[PDB]
Amino acid sequence: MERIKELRDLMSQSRTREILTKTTVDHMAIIKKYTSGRQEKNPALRMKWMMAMKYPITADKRIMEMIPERNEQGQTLWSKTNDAGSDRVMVSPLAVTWWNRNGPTTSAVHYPKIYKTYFEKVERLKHGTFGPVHFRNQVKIRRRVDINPGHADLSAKEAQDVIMEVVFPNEVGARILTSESQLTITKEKKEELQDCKISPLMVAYMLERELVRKTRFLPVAGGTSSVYIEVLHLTQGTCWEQMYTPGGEVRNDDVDQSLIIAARNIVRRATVSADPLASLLEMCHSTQIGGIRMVDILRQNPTEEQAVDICKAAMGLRISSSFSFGGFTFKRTSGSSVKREEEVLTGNLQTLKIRVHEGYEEFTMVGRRATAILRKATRRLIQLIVSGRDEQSIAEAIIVAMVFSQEDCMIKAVRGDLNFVNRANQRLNPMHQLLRHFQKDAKVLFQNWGIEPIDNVMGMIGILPDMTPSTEMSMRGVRVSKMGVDEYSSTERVVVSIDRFLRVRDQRGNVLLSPEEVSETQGTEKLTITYSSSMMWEVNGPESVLVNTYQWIIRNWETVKIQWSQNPTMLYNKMEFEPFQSLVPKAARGQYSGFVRTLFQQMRDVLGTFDTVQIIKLLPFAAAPPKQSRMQFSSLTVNVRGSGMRILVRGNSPVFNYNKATKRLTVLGKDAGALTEDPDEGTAGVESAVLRGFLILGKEDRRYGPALSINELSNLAKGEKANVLIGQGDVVLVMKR
Amino acid sequence: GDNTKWNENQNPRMFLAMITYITRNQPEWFRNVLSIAPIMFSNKMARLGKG
Amino acid sequence: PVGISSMVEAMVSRARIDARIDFESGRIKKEEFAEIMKICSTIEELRRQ
Amino acid sequence: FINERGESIIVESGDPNALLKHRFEIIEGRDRTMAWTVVNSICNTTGAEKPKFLPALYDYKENRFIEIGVTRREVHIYYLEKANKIKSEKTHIHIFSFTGEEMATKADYTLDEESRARIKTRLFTIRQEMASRGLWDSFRQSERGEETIEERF
RNA sequence: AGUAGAAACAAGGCC
RNA sequence: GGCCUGCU
Repeated sequence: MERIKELRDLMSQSRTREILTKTTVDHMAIIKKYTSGRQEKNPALRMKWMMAMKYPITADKRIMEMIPERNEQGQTLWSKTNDAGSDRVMVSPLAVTWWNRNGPTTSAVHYPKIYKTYFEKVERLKHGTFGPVHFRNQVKIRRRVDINPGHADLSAKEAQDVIMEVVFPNEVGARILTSESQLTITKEKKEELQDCKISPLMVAYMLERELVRKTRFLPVAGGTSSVYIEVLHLTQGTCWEQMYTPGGEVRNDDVDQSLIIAARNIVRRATVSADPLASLLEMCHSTQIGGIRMVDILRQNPTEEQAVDICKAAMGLRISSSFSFGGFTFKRTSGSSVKREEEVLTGNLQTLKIRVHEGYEEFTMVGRRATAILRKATRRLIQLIVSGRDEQSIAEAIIVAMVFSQEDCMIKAVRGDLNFVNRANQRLNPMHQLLRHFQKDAKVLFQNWGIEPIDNVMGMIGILPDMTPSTEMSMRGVRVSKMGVDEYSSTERVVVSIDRFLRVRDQRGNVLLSPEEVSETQGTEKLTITYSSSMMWEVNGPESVLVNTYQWIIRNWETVKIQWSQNPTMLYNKMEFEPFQSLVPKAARGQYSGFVRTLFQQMRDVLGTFDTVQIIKLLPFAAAPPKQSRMQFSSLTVNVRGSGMRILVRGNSPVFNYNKATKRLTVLGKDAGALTEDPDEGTAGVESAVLRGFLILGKEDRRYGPALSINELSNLAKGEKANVLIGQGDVVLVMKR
Repeated sequence: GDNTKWNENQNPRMFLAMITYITRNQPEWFRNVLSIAPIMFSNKMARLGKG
Repeated sequence: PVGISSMVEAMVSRARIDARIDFESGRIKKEEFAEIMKICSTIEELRRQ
Repeated sequence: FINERGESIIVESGDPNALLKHRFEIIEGRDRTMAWTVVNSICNTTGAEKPKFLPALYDYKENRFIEIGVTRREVHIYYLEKANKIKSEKTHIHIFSFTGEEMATKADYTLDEESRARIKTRLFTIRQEMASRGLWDSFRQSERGEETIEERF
């Protein structure tokens, strides 16, 4: 209502009426930006020179009544002098800090919602886990990536339209949404903003920031997933590198993409390996992705891919079927077949023996960027339909089908040097060699296949040798189509054998996989590939001495757990913890020892407190002769590369982390044994083996005052509860004994 | 390498020739609105300065 | 903002439509509707001068 | 001018009242921005389906739009083009040719026949003036190119 | 004098 | 002396 009253008052005057009437809606932008003050050419100089003056800030007129003229001392906070070309009055930064320390309060509970992207970023960073740092050359290739972690797959204009419809329903204009996905996201947003008190402009800006997708050109090497590119400055260097696992939406898509690329790489490397089976097994057991081990995902996620299936079978777990050909996945759906072990000649007159199959049979081709369905007979193709995306995809599918047909029209087309021996001097599969030869270009296979008539049924399009559709005469048996997906996703995982050279086979005797099918494409992982291999323990690295020590105490846990309780002095003075002690610095051995022994002793004293991780962690430090002391520690240093790696008493670390899900212990990126569940594990929230003379009753409470620190706790006395901030910025309650 | 006196040699009439060759077989209005810029730059007067 | 209608005319049209829709289903009642409509009428009269 | 209930007084001239309650809300001749703003506002408040193209007027008692056109070509072709243009048409369509031929959808002419006669007289007088001038044939043969706009820089 | 370098500052406008 | 400016 007051809008029209203000409009009337404004138009009452002459100049205001003239500007109101003459100017049209289009000129509003020009009138808004109409200003005499030009932009700063050197903002830094002006800012440095302006803060020296009094009143270098401009604030709305409301300051006049919201903030006093002067603070307690008498320093002016605002001046009635007006700005150059506005009603804003001039104030000094004293005004800003006065507002911050005395200004009206408010409930900011909705602030995390409005800026949800930044708080989600902090959430990811807080829950992220680090690993060892590797010094090694980085091939910093430059490519385009996505910088928005949660882009909603919308163009800038489409995103603007969605924002305007969500926040400004009436101003949407002529635009009407079309895609059902847009409508779904619009409804999702509208439901959650049915009542929001913040200004519409802020909501619109937030939706624009968290919907529009952003792309920038960066020198990335490893990653490219929007979550990884966010922290690119922390996991990528000129010579150094680090493994980082963002603590966020471990989306199945990203995990499976990383798994697929890792499978491709491992298979490619195993192909050249002297003993591919053993090397593949050890490397699969000696690598992880995104902080999760390869075996866990492999046994968990079912994902169809030649390399992925190869890894699945290698472990001996349940293995898939539906044989593949030329990188495509074939599923028979009709008929029997028998090989014949026959002999023939080529067009280049080279003689060769092959195995041709019997019977009429239909097949369901599948692939990465194509799809097809085939019907054939003994040595003879019957029909072929294809569903590729691009024209070269259909060409690939067609040449693969022609090779699969084993027709003499293909045999009498082979021309040139096609030697069936590998780099390793291993005779190569004939089929893959033909299929690789016909992938440069299959011109001769096209002019030598044949021609037939067609009924012109369904209005189907004709075939193309070199992009020439022929709607009345065409290749024999071959058809043109474009389906959306193959017949159906197969339903059976089979058993198999493997030769030394990784030639997978089935129960009957047919061939199922081989190192020639591994597509070949060199993709980019989404999650960091923790390809632990050279990354090692030399002949005896910490991954050896240290990592191994923890492994020994894991394996002998059954008698250490009971020797730890009775006669423990004969466990500390043990011949297995001596290589470890050589790494602890000679000055802080006995201090650590007294600390840890007092920990374990008062952990034995009070009942209901037992954590196997603490005992497995702190024993190599109690080996040394005990020197007494009065202080306390948040970590324990061990010298690994003239560098002090700190092992945290309370909680996990990049050097020592026990996963609570898969129960594996992990030292330095190397597995060190599965850890077992003692039934006497006190699940009471109490931790008696973190502080020297103090327990940990639980989480913080605001009654006992602010958070004291580790090095200021001797002030307390008997029975004096208190709060302490320890660990990775975590406050807890403690109690003296 | 590096070109010397780059600005003092790009005659606007060459820009007009390029704009006319780019806009072959285009609506006359578009051709005119594109060609108007070099035509105005060919007759520019450079105001001297503060003095 | 796009459009070629003078600023006063756009403001008055928006006010009239807003009042209309509010009165049709909303808070605005007959008295306020009459007051706002007559204010808009006099604003238009002032414009036309 | 509608009233408390669904009826109108349809005065002749200069008969206002405190209960204005206008029966029609003109949409044509408001500018594209304002026209679309009002269309979206009324569609939101009522919850109807927004017409793809800009209508001419609106019906408040019945809550539907109305499209009105003037044609020099054959009336039936123009009417069917209007009908097929308005997808899933929930809006009444009305056509007024100069010669007097009239049409609509379902023949639901929700208007006083006196208004129809007045508009017919206005169109007939305009036709008389055009014929006296002699531009009527040019208007008849020039409607084809009116919809398209060519830049004339 | 001094800064500074192809032209300037070493205070300027108005009542 | 007073007002006004410290990229106009």
